[PDB]
Amino acid sequence: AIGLVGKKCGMTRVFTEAGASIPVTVVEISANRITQVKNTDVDGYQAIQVTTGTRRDSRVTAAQKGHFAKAGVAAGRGVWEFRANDSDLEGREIGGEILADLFEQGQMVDVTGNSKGKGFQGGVKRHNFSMQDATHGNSVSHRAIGSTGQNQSPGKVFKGKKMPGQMGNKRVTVQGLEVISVDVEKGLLVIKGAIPGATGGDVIVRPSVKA
Amino acid sequence: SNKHLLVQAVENAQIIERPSFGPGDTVVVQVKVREGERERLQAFEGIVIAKRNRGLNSAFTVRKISSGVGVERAFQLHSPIIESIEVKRRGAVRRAKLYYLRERSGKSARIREKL
Amino acid sequence: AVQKSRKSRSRRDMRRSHHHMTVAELSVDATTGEKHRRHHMTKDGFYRGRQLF
Amino acid sequence: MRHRKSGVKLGRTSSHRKAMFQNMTNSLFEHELIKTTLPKAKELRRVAEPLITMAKEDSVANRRLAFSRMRSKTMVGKLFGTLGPRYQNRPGGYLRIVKCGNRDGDNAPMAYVELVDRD
Amino acid sequence: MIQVESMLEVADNSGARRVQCIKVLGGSHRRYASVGDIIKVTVKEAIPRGRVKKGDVMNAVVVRTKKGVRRPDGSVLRFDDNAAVLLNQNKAPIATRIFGPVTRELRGDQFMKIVSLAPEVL
RNA sequence: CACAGGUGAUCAGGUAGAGAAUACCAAGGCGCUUGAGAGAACUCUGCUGAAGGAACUAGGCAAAAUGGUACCGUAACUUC
RNA sequence: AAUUCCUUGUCAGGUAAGUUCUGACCUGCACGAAUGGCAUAAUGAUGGCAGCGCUGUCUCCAGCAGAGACUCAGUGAAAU
RNA sequence: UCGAUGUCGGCUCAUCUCAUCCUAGGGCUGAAGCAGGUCCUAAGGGUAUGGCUGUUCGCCAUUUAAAGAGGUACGCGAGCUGGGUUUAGAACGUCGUGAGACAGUUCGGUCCCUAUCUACCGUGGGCGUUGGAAAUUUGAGAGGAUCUGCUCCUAGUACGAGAGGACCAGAGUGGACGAACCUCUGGUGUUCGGGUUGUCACGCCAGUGGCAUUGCCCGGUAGCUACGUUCGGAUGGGAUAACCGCUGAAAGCAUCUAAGCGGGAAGCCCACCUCAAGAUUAGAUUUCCCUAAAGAGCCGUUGAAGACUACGACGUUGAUAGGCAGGGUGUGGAAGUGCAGCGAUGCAUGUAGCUAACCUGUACUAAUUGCUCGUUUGGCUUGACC
Repeated sequence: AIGLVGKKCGMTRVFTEAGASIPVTVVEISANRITQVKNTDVDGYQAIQVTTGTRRDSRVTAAQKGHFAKAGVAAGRGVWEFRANDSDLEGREIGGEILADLFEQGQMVDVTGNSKGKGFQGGVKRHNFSMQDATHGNSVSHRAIGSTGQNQSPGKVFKGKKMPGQMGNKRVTVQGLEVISVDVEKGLLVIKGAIPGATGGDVIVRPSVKA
Repeated sequence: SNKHLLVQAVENAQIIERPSFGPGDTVVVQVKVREGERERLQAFEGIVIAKRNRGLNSAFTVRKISSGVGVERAFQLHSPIIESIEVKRRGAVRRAKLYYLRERSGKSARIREKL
Repeated sequence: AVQKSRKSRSRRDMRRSHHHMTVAELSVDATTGEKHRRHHMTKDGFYRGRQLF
Repeated sequence: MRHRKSGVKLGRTSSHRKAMFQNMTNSLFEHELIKTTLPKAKELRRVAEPLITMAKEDSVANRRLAFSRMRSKTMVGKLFGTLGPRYQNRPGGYLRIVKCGNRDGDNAPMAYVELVDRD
Repeated sequence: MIQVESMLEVADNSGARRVQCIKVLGGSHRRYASVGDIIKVTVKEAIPRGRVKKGDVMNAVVVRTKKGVRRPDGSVLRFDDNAAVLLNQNKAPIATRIFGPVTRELRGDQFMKIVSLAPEVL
């Protein structure tokens, strides 16, 4: 139930001997250093905290420097927690190591990332609203929202109405993705599929919850 | 070369050597075909009208006429579906892409030989 | 299109509560000792111990 | 969106933007110190610096190529005569931008563009 | 990518020359038919004293498309025309000669007759 | 109103061009009295568009399309 | 039928499917001969219907360019 | 309501009901099977495109699992349309002597408003959360999602006189819908490369540039993007609806019910995804700091982050951006020179020259240890420990 944090390196293909192209995405896995083990006695729940990447010393606060020093690890670019159970808290000690060995070839994974940000978007792109007529006398409402409600009853707009607003740049999970290849010496994780986000983004790969 | 150096490691292990060819050239591509259980090679002869050079992602489209109707196939260069490619005639064209040949049929859809 | 009642002065000022004048950051040039806008040359053309005139 | 896109618009057509940056490049080559708007100063580097790079080696093809983009025979002569053999051993960064406040007329952020090494 | 009101050549010798798609079958809001997909056609142009006449409503299978058919390696395969082969009430081919190539998407049970009768199969 | 409207006559350069059309220039005259950024939605004005090709719609509205010269050739009908 | 209420009359044609269209019938609510009748070549920014071509009209919208929108500085309305 | 509450239809966008159209669970059947018919439960999803007509509807064609009935100012014109109705022109039929008239017809006929408040979609500022800070988090709760076809197999079995033809199990493949993504297939690609028309200029030739929609045309990088790719809608748990019970008395029998014990639906509550402590009950954990600290901010270089913000990165102890260097990609064969040709032109030098946004590096330029905010051990009461 624990995963690892990597960086989206970009997309490519893997060819099979039958001549099928598999769309894959490449994840750089630096070492996931364990910075804290949360247990039920102290925190009320079981989790593993890891860090990965690096920061320069001038960019790490005194509080975070002490947090990393208590574990014995080097400061990473971020800190991520994975909810675990007694089975997961087996060989996981503070200052310990999590590599790409966590996953096997052919294992289904869930991958989470920040989607690409589209900024402010209209209803047509954000919610697949139909466009109104391009011609036929249509005035200046070609990509307009259309009606936003009923009449006097209810005399308001219902909450959760689909409107323009910020699109993308949100946490998104894609489930049911296959591990195409694992390599740990090079920190390589090759996964079948799309992987939300841009290249260089932080991605979290966990074992698939559908199973 | 255009990608993340770690994408390049995955791409470079997958490269099939093939002979060089340009747009305008007439090529024969041997395509692996699996009917039910046996595998054979089907020939695809025609003019290379376009190609995108993208390393592992390279592709080239070949245009022939098959009994009246014209067919194009955009082969993926480094795909094991491509058993082999051999260049019959070398072309002398003035442009990378020969899309104008789609409106040409006979004595007008012919390109000069390169010597 | 238009209000059904005039806005009260209190509500107009609540809208204006975010209206501030930006205050620039200032430094002292090491050579001339003159005050200047941070990351900007001085009135005399001095910036980070260098002349432009 | 604008993801990974380069270039400026500056409220102009592309023809006007090209002509104005050609004018600014020539003005900077002649006077070696100009005062302009800060976004214009930042975009001036991507046009003026490649001309100095190509003038580092003097040839007929290079001189003609510089004149194709500058259209000032005086500035092309000056470029290939002194500027290239002034930045011969400099790997880029031939001009520096110094912020110099705001314009009186419209409060536009201003900057001086100076050629390095005695402008 | 064949939709309603698109015209197709006839790749067989049923008598038809041009057919018009009046329904893409196989789904409530189904949009396009590709190679191998069953469509309802009206015969717009028929050969004199043929088996089908102008105005028949029948079944056809798309056999080649201008949009093209994708292959597992990522290659695409495009034709210069959109073509169809007329079928009977049980969606079985009604011809004894096929004109022009077809693709391997017709391989299976019902259209094996079209595949065997085609001059060339891709 | 220092207002995209209206206001009679006269003069009539060049290269293309049938042309006082049009394009680019001469003489001459101007840059149209807010600018600077940014480069969201949405609006206006344009350009390009896979496959399809009127399925849109009250209606092909709008758009797209055609477009020159020479020659060949040209139907119903006609008051010739 | 620019005239027919009943009425989308009936029959034929055109479409896969045609309250519109064309042909015909005559049961003309409620045509008809200078408030002219029936036709009619040519003509019409006239009405109806049908095709070819052509297309972002549409399936189903995408990308791009300029002017706004947005931020800064200056000036500074409106109806209510 | 007449000191004005805009009409029908369409478009866009919906929201609710259940008297349920499909899918789900059932009882009865004139239920053999396959199919149905009725009624009970069930509102979680889903629930065509066209031809005609201004139509709603309706008929028709072809589908679909199905093409539900309704409410919402017969939802929705300060969101769009303006075909009909319902101004002024004109005509026909008809009525009137007439001016005129007609739920008769016909051709034609200006749809304004920059949004204050509520609402809603997003995105910030402030303050608070018992000293302050940097992070990581629990989850009271909230939202999203919930559809379904066909093929094979069981099995040509059960059933049936035949015709036909299963349940229950299992395997695969679609349609619609949604999300992410750009490797591929394409689209676009007005600071990329060429070709080319007219004209003007750079003294001239050559070579180039301006202008003509980017002049036009042919390609095309990155990005963005769908029609491309990949993924998702769970077969699980709990309690239930109708319905079916077990045992069982009231009521020696019977009886699902009164005591007690079971089964049971796409529905309910979880489970999946997202948000979530202003959950003022403001939660938890790990570190850091307190005679201006820990930090935060301004400023600067900026980003597949973005309206402004915020958010992410970096500021010399530096690859943050530009440049530069080396690649890649695209275009397709630069200029000059030479050769061949009367010349247009062709060939060679040489896959050349150019090359946006891509990759990998590199301090050359620009990121100034400047300033501001933020302190000084965090009240009291009680208990336990000390």
